[PDB]
Amino acid sequence: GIHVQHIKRRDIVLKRELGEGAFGKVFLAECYNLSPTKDKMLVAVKALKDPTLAARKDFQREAELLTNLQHEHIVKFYGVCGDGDPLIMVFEYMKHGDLNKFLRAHGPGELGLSQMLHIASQIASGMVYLASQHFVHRDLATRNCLVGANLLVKIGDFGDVYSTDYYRHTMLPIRWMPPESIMYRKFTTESDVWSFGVILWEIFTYGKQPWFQLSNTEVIECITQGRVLERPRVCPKEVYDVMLGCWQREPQQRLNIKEIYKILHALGKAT
Ligand SMILES: N#Cc1ccc(-c2cnc3ccc(NCc4ccccc4)nn23)cc1
Ligand SMILES: [Cl-]
Repeated sequence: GIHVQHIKRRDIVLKRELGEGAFGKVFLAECYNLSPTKDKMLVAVKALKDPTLAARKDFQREAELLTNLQHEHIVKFYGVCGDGDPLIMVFEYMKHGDLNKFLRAHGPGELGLSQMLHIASQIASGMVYLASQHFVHRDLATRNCLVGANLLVKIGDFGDVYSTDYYRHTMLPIRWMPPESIMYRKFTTESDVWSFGVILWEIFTYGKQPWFQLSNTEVIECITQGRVLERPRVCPKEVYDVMLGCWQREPQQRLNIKEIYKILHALGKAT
């Protein structure tokens, strides 16, 4: 089966808490004997706090998954740490934090069109990769993207901080979900494409919450009714057309992520 890379606990030097959740705890840390270059490098370390029996089993399958789910625009997974007490995963560190915060902090030094396209294109690139791996994310949103140096952007999936972005039972990011996911919890590459359209809207509104005006009930009604977010002020019409292509009511009518990437990448290269 899949051999997950193991990192010695003693090679991890914890530096600072980045965050906490009901389930996880994330640290910034230095890791020795990892880099091919440097002596030590920065990493992000997630330690599970007193996990269930299923949680343990879940952790191991996720580690095996992440071992090969590897791409320039997917947050880098390095391996698991220690020997289970507790369960620790080690990821690269992305020094500019989550994209939603980043967006809101550069909104009315501002992001120009070329920067917003570069951001969007990188995310679509990661999604092209995910689709090639039959991987359905289910919670694509800028809060789950991270930003590194030079506006490098990568997709993760993080376990609180954005509770408002989920609806009560497990939490669903309804504002990012298409009608068939809300109704049937049918998640596919096509519902991720729908989510990406909303990511585009987030980027071009500097990280505003979709349907901020509406209640969760009203959002369900809204999406089901086939209503869509309006074009953001600084969103070029072709980019909005891409958004609408993501928001086709019938999943098989949606643009595929390869088409979306091809368009956004060209536009970003041209501007
Ligand atoms: N599993 C996992 C995993 C978690 C974080 C990272 C990571 C890597 N660099 C940064 C920088 C900033 C950063 N804030 C987002 C965040 C902070 C606290 C808790 C949850 C999310 N998370 N983060 C990588 C993998
Ligand atoms: Cl330590």
